[PDB]
Amino acid sequence: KAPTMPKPQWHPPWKLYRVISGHLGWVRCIAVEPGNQWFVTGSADRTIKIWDLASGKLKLSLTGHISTVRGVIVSTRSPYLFSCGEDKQVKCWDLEYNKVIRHYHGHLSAVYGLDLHPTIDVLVTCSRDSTARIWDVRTKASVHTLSGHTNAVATVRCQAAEPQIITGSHDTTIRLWDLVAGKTRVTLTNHKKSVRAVVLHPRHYTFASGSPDNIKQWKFPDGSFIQNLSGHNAIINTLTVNSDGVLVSGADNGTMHLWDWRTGYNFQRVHAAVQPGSLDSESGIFACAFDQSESRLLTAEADKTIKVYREDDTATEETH
Amino acid sequence: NTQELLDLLVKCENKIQTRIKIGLNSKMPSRFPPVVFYTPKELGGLGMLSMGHVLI
Amino acid sequence: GGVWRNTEDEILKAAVMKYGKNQWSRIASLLHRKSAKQCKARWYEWLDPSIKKTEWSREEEEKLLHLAKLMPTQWRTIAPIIGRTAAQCLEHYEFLLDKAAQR
Amino acid sequence: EVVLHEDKKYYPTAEEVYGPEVETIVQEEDTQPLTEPIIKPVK
Amino acid sequence: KGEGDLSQLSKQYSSRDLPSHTKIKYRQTTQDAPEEVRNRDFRRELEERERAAAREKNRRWDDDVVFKNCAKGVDDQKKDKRFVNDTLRSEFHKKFMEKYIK
Amino acid sequence: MDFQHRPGGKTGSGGVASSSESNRDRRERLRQLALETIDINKDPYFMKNHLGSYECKLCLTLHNNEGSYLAHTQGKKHQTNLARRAAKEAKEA
Amino acid sequence: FEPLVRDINLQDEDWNEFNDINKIIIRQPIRTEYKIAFPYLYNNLPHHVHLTWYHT
Amino acid sequence: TRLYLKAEQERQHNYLKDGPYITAEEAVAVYTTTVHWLESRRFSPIPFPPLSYKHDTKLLILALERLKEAYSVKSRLNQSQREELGLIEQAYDNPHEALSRIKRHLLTQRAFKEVGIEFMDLYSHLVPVYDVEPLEKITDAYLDQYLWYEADKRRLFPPWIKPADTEPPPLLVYKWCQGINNLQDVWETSEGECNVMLESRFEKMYEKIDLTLLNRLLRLIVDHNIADYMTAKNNVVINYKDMNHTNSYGIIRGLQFASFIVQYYGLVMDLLVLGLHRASEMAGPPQMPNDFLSFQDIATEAAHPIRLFCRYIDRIHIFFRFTADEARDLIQRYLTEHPDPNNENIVGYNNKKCWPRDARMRLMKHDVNLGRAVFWDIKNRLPRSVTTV
Amino acid sequence: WKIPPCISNWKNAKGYTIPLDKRLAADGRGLQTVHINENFAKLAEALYI
RNA sequence: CGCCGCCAAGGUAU
Ligand SMILES: [Mg+2]
Repeated sequence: KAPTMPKPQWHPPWKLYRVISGHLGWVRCIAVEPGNQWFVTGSADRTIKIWDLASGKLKLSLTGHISTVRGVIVSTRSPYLFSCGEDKQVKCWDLEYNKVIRHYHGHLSAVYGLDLHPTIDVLVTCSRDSTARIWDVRTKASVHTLSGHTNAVATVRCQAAEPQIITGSHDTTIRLWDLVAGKTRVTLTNHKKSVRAVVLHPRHYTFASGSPDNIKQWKFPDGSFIQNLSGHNAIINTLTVNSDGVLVSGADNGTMHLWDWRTGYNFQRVHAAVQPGSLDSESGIFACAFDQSESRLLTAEADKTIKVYREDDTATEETH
Repeated sequence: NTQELLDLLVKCENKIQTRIKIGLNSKMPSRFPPVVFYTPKELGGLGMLSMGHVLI
Repeated sequence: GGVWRNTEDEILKAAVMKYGKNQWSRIASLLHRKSAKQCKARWYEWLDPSIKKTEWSREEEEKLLHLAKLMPTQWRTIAPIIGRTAAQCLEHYEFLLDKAAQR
Repeated sequence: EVVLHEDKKYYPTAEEVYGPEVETIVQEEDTQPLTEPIIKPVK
Repeated sequence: KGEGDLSQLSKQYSSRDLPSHTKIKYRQTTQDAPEEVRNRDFRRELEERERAAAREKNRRWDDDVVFKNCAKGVDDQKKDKRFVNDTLRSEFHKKFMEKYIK
Repeated sequence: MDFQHRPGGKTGSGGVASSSESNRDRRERLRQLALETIDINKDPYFMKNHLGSYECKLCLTLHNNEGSYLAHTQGKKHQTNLARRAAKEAKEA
Repeated sequence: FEPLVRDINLQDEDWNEFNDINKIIIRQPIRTEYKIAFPYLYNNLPHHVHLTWYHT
Repeated sequence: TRLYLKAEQERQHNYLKDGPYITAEEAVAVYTTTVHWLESRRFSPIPFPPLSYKHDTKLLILALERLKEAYSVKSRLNQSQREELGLIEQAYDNPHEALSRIKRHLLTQRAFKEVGIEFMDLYSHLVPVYDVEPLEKITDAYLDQYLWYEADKRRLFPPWIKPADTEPPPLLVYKWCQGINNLQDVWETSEGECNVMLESRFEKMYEKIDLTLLNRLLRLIVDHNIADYMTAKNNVVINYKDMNHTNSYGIIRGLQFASFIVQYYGLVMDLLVLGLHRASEMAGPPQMPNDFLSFQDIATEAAHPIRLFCRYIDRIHIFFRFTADEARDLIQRYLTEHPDPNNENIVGYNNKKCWPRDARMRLMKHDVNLGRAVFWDIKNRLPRSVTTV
Repeated sequence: WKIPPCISNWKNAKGYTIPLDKRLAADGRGLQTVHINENFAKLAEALYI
């Protein structure tokens, strides 16, 4: 009798099969190669380390940060990765020699997040004072500084199709920018509690937003409120979305929640227990990412642990 | 018999020599000789005991 | 010496009431004879308001008579256990009840 | 029987709080050292 | 039309801001270049890699002494290798506190 | 010399005085302490005279310093002998 | 010159014991000019090495 | 310092809620061995020192000069050590007043206040520094200045209780190597008779001393009125900047008489390790004592195959000799519990390149199995609750 | 969803905030949940006898 | 078979 009730697509559930816990300091971000070999992560240990995806072994670690690492990403066109954190430094970690070659600097405050353009050699970075900034690779000069916010900007994404830059900030607004002129295209005001997670899908339009109160959904041209989701009332940090229609939201109380793209239906409502050293309430999901096959999910939580989920080859998980 | 301690005494003796040299901001062998060191307090000086001139 | 007369004790009470708890040099700067450590000793010995310096009871005595037999020494170990917490009133109770059991 | 203080089993084990079906790793050691690259270019 | 101090308004030819690494190394075909990304399955390869990686681990001397035999070394064995991230109770902290101080 | 890790001081200081100015400031500080404690406790009978000594007014008693007054809250309880004055003020309880 | 990354070599006691005791037939000591001539059978573990000219 | 002091109050908290780590019979048997040792040695107990003691000032002046030696520089502290030297010079001007004040502290006072701790930054070495209030420092200084001379007068200590009053290179070669070369048939090498030394440390010997068992042990040799005083001074509230934590199980060693406690605990650990018969062979009868390693009736020397022993403060040194069948039986008794051979790439000289390889220890299988076997054989008859090796 | 005032030892801020109550600022400043173990007795009299 | 060669900010307030 409910609207859009008979038509969700049946996603098989996710289950634990290995955990990765080697850090000494809060692990913060997860990135993965497009070549399905390993995945890179940073921590408050000031030691970025990569982990093999299949075997789980530690491939190598490397240090050099003065403060914690709040973002890490690897490029697809180029054989090197980028990292950033609260030491006011964005480091360009070469992978042919495991060293820093660029050492971006110019931010007047700390650095929260970063993102790459999939086609061209530019980079976007969201910081703590009020701004997001464009870093030009091969020049390491700030082309545009995006100054329209009144608080810190939590996450940032950019793509090839217009509009380019999506910045969700701690002054409870999102805005979508123009990468050419530097002025903003559209500002988006909802979410009484501030927005901390946006993501591209990447197949078709309708990107999503993330906030503690009534998590929403948007559109690429002209802006359009498509749908709001159910009562996921925890304070959240991360969103990750798959092309076949399943989505995952990672929060601060340890509760991570699955969704679907066809309807907006909460499927599993799974909670992660603590590995022995942690206390009763320390678990908070600060990173989550799929594989490039999107057959494996893996999260980095506030218990200094990466938990890895696979599928479940059963059938009796039907939607009521 | 212990050669590694005879090396350590030569390493640390010239190191405290250099520490007294940088207090004068001189660091010179010819301007600031070891005659300044190896002289007793009764005639004046600092007064130290040589183990670097032992031909390790 | 440390005679610890009441005219300095009430001043120390007012100094603990105004300034704080782990704030000892600033309140021993106004006594002309005492340092911080002796003021700490008396305030954790006599001037704390949770100290039950009187009203000896029956249950705590029968608690300590088979607690001073578990350990013959270590009266400061059993001082948070009893709740008398002065660590010298337990010694007075012990020698007084051993004088009453001998007479 | 009394337990000693120099081991002092303060916590439930990860295997008995996560189940025997999952894997746990206590990896704090690096193979493949800093000289050995990851890309291994055409040379 | 009136940019910041970095563009035109300054002659501060500052250190750490130089044309260093003015060429970009491109990921060629023997690595995981996107031309080989747009057609590979990514799913069977990870499955066979994890299946290949899962199989990698396959008298008349002391008759007067008091304690004749304690019969236990650790009372089970000495192989635990567990992980407690509470930094006061970690075994690395236990070795730190039993080695350096005495 | 280690100019950064030495016990330092500011120029033109003058230092700190002898015992006389130190315990003068100590007695003035204890005076301010006693006045603020009677301000919190709200005692209307504490009175200072024309020579820097303390007086209990219902007591009509002298006190040479601060702790002489602020130990006089337990002995010769005339504060309960003002019950007769309260009975004169009001014939019922 | 100053040495490079290959400062400390490490071989445990039983292996270099079975390799080297006072056992080799020595007639003359192997000089350093023999190794600078060619460091391949008189010296072990080479790297960052260049190879010189012989008999113009 | 914050980390070690919070770990110390955590282990003092975990001793109470978990009970004693020592078992009941584990302590009763130690007490029985000590009373058998004291009835064998006929060591009459230390009486209480009277007020009319004969050589009474002659120890108090020693204790006061021992305290006065540590004050030569006069860039000193504001109150505590200046009133320390003030109490020392008041004891100088009136010896009898401080002499009876020690007795006033010594009969009825067993609840003592804050002492302070600092650490020495000796760069991969740290010793704590416990500075105690001087009103207790004069008392326990006169206490151990009485107790050491009183214990060695009626020979409480066997000659292996070291460092004693000769010199330590006599302890090292000229009574030790001169001890081992003068033995009967030192090397024989034709019947499998071999010499072998062990050197170990009593790890955490200081902290793992329960004060109840300690008080019940040292009231046998010392009068109980000051034995309770000694085992009541061993716990105070350890003072720091913000952490005022008390003590219950581990003794603090910044006091004067704590060295006597350490050496008596070492002696009772020796008679747990060496037993009662071999120690009676080594130290001999009370009517005719022995030297450091000199023995009587050298046929007795050939028996009980461990040859000779010394105990530095927390470090024991054993020279011991085996024949063929005894060492074979000891190795085959060790190998019943330990499978998986050739696991001996750790023992002895593998990283210590201080000697050449012909001078270093070669790792032959029989010798390294004998070494690990006698390490196990000294690893037992020494339970984990008192010390560990 | 409110907060009590701060009863800190070092504050160096707005108000040190002394009421008549809020003095110990803990449960009892020290607690062991049983305060003793009975095996002490299994030691103690076992030595005594 | 033969190291090593020293300036300044750190203090006489703004
Ligand atoms: Mg200054």
